[PDB]
Amino acid sequence: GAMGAKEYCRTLFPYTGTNEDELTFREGEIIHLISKETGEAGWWKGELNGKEGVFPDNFAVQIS
Repeated sequence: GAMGAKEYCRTLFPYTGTNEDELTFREGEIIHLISKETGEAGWWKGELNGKEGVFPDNFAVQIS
């Protein structure tokens, strides 16, 4: 969130989750941002297909 109630990010590269808690996606998909601060710098938490997980936000671009 940070400066709003809704956060959307578009993926530009494919990311495969190494851990069961890690998120997985391909390039070209809108992801919902839940928390920009998960307790680790550079890690973002989002939801995709009812699943929540952390991951380096470099595989997606935030509209704002």
